[PDB]
Amino acid sequence: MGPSLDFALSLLRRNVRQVQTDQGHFTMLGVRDRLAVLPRHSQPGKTIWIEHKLVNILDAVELVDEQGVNLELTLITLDTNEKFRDITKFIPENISTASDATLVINTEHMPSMFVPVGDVVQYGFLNLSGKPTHRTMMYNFPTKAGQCGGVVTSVGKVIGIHIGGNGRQGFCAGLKRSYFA
Ligand SMILES: */C(=C/C(=O)OCC)[C@H](C[C@@H]1CCNC1=O)NC(=O)[C@H](Cc1ccccc1)NC(C)=O
Repeated sequence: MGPSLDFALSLLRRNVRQVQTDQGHFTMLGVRDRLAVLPRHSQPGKTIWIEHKLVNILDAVELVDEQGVNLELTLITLDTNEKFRDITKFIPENISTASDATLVINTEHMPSMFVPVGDVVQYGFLNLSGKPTHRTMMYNFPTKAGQCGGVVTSVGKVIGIHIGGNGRQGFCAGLKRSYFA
């Protein structure tokens, strides 16, 4: 097997989890230790269902920028025996665009699902459900309900979390390493 599939499959096995909140099914990325990230609108409460188990959330932090604006990312600290494989070195120091990217989804409804969203480009401000969110990126792929939380990836780098869409173009919250320091 080749390198790009190896990485995505490995990411799946060790870092990308099937979850459900009161808002339904999402894909969750475990970044390191007990720290994972979910899209903000998933609204994790005190517990979250992670694959086969309800897990207690010790702390949740919804990220905003310096101009108070939403970023559509919640950092969660889990009460779990598991440390996540630390993949913060695969996350760029600053939000980065990419080419021939792949969106990696993992929910009970869409398990181990690979979506070739193609080139990923800067995008900026986005309106999702009359909520405005900064630091955003775009792929011209018609993304779908249930794909939120899905992991935007290319060339062994981890660059975004799917948050939103319109029938023609899908959009992610860009990742940067400082969020997980
Ligand atoms: C992912 C969440 C989901 O399945 O929720 C069920 C409603 C979707 C995926 C996107 C949108 C539709 N097609 C796609 O590929 N995202 C959203 O529903 C997203 C939710 C949201 C709310 C508030 C702030 C940011 C994002 N909203 C939109 C309009 O996409």
